[PDB]
Amino acid sequence: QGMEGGPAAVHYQPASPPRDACVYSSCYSEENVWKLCEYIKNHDQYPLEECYAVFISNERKMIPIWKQQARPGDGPVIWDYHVVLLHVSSGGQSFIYDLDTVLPFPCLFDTYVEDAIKSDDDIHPQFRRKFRVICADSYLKNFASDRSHMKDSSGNWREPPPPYPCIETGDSKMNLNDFISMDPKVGWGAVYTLSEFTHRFGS
Ligand SMILES: [Mg+2]
Repeated sequence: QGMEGGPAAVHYQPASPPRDACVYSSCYSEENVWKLCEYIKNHDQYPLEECYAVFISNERKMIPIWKQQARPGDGPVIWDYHVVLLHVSSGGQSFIYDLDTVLPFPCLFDTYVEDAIKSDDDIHPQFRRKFRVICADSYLKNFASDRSHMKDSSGNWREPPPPYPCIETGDSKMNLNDFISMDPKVGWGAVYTLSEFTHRFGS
């Protein structure tokens, strides 16, 4: 028996609506997270400065993620990329908001990294996960997607689009690949290995 030695995380209140009430389209996690950022900005509970959009991917665009709703069970979904929201609460504890996880929404950072990401030590190195972390304000200011990656060569939708017009800015109509890329020479934010990501946001 031993004491943990503060309790702020025990009473943490979610920054999102309940999972069921969030804006959500399958296979558009970049936009689902953008909409979570917009919700937080427009409400009076938390500052966006405490929040980050997190792109997960790698050079070959094949990342395993466990505890995903698309594949109930103990196996992974292999995504090209996946996007989650990270909130660094004022007490210091980080929380992950993944609308596609079977884990709690939100989920303590350590449990998400241990159960959804898992160690990369026994994974063949080219499948290892990298993390592009963009402050939520910068994400809202700079992200743009014309959804052209979700249409085949005939213009047919690979998955049904979200029910609102494409997110664009004055600078761009499409820069999604600059967020999926894990090359630091591209895009916004910071690119981290798994160990760097856990060092920065873990407890
Ligand atoms: Mg202990």
